[PDB]
Amino acid sequence: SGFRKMAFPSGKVEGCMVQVTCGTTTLNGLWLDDVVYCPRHVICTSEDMLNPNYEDLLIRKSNHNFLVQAGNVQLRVIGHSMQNCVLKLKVDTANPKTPKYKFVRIQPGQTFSVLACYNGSPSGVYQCAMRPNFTIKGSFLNGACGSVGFNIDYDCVSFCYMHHMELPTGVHAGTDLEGNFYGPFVDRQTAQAAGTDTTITVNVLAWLYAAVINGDRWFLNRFTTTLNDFNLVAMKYNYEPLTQDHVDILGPLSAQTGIAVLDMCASLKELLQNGMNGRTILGSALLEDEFTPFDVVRQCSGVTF
Amino acid sequence: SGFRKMAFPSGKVEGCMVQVTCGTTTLNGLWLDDVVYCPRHVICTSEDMLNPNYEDLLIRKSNHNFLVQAGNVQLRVIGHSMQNCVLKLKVDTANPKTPKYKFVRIQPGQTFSVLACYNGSPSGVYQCAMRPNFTIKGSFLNGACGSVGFNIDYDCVSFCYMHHMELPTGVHAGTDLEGNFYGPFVDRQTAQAAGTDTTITVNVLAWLYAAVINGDRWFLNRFTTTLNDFNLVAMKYNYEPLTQDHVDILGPLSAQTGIAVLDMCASLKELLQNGMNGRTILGSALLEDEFTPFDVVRQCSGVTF
Ligand SMILES: *C(=N)[C@H](C[C@@H]1CCNC1=O)NC(=O)[C@@H]1[C@@H]2[C@H](CN1C(=O)[C@@H](NC(=O)C(F)(F)F)C(C)(C)C)C2(C)C
Ligand SMILES: *C(=N)[C@H](C[C@@H]1CCNC1=O)NC(=O)[C@@H]1[C@@H]2[C@H](CN1C(=O)[C@@H](NC(=O)C(F)(F)F)C(C)(C)C)C2(C)C
Ligand SMILES: [Cl-]
Repeated sequence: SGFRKMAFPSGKVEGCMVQVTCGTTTLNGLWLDDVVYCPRHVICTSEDMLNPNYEDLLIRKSNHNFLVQAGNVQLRVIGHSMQNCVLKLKVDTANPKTPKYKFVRIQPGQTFSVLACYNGSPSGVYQCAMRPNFTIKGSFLNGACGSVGFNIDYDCVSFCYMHHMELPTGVHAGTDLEGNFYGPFVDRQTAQAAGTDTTITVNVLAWLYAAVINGDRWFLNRFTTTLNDFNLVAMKYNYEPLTQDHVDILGPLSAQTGIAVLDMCASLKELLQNGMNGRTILGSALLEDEFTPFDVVRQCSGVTF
Repeated sequence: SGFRKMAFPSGKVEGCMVQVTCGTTTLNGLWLDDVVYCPRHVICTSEDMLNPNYEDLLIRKSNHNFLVQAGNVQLRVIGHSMQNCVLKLKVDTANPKTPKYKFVRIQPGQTFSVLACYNGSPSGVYQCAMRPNFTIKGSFLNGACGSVGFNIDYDCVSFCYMHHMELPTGVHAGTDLEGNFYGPFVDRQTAQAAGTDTTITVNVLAWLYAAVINGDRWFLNRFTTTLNDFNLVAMKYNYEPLTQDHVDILGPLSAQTGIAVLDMCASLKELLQNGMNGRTILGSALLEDEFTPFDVVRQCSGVTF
């Protein structure tokens, strides 16, 4: 029993982290086979980053201008291209610790682990949701850029995030590993704000199922609702619409606990209308939306890698 | 910016995890050099665990009775002893992935990362506090026993916890790596409950400093208090006494923010007496006590391993 915010084990990703230095800018890179992927703004100075021309700054760099270090071993760059907002540095050495991997673009609502790195050295690991406004609620200092987010499925690491920047209110924005931003953000230092966020309804339901499984049951009411009736009340409290795909994805938790998704919807509608009256669920005084149905099943049925 | 529950990177510990099978019982072991450490109740059946005689059950085991697997490689046991509640199995192979390590017994109030493992395979990593009642608030299913808790200091893994059991209310109990229980718990299936818990005052203060650093400042009042006056109000809300050692440990955060520890004490006393009036701190509607002063500095100043 017990329910925790739980990251994937980071060992497979730790063996891929390197330091990339260009001019005086240092940040993190991801070394897979004979390629190092990092944020393209490594080729900028302070001045540059207000409104940089990246294609221009890159024309003017040799292979030798990029210093890539894995521990106190220097990798020799033998090639450099740009793909959207990501730099690819071909190196003379294939990373012998390359795991089985894929590059994935996740949807809003999906969780992943961040390995927070400084100078190519891992600082910590924590779990994050891609918010509907295409931000994450991370913990990143100066030098954290090139830190990656990932999922693990048995042996395969799916990389879905690379860290680029911090927005007002200390939320974070970044790219897939093909260098395309999540959301409408750009890699320059200008006025950018997140759209207002919404609550990921399917994740709150997944969390309510985790509470039931762990014996926290006080909020269960004796009522049902229609999907339509639920989605009208959800809308007022800035909750995402719940789709039929969402209902089908909650099937396993529903079948495990014997509570129909629309019965849990009735329970959530009451918590939204009446609040929690100073009571907690799984130790929390707020409804939690950063656990997916898959994360609840993992943790509550003990899936390993 | 941002403040997250953040685990240590688990790679160094992942390379030490093995599966231990004795009879039909399987659980996790920690393989360091040529020794595998696991919970001694691996030598029990269901029946045994109500009131087992461990010295007796062990007399009757050969080296060959212990099946130790690291992936799909079997390690040959060549020696077996018991140290308190932990089994030591000498094996024929030194673990080539053994990190620099120490065995440490932590004090109540201290945090660590748990690597939750099933069948010798890592499931997830999360951060935990040793509670004043000598429990942790973990997430452990059947087969999680032998899962370890650790801290990392640059290159050195300090192992401080091995998981043994779950107590009523789904809190967890275990040993140091010398096999001595934290708290008054025993490794048998009987009536055992945790003492009532208390709030780790020094950790709540560390967290309030993290809030200030992240720009969450609404709860700062214009008042000071005496240590004596603070500890009287703390006592009513089931908060630990704050000692002078606690004040000295908070010095760095105090000097960084320019708020005297006794000024933050005045701010916490007001939150305890008046509550939060429906406001949040670092996203939380409850005061958090599972970040140490060291954890706050790590995260807010970017320490790596
Ligand atoms: C890479 N190491 C940093 C990581 C940042 C620094 C503070 N915390 C983080 O997560 N990335 C940057 O410094 C990027 C970089 C230029 C500006 N920048 C920002 O994150 C800035 N943000 C913005 O300009 C805004 F508002 F658009 F989000 C900053 C003001 C420094 C927080 C580039 C190329 C985007
Ligand atoms: C080892 N894999 C398990 C881990 C447990 C199982 C459920 N979640 C966990 O964290 N350890 C045990 O099964 C230990 C084991 C016998 C009983 N046990 C317990 O944790 C039991 N607890 C207690 O008897 C009590 F109340 F004292 F805590 C159980 C009722 C199964 C939860 C031994 C040797 C202690
Ligand atoms: Cl909360």
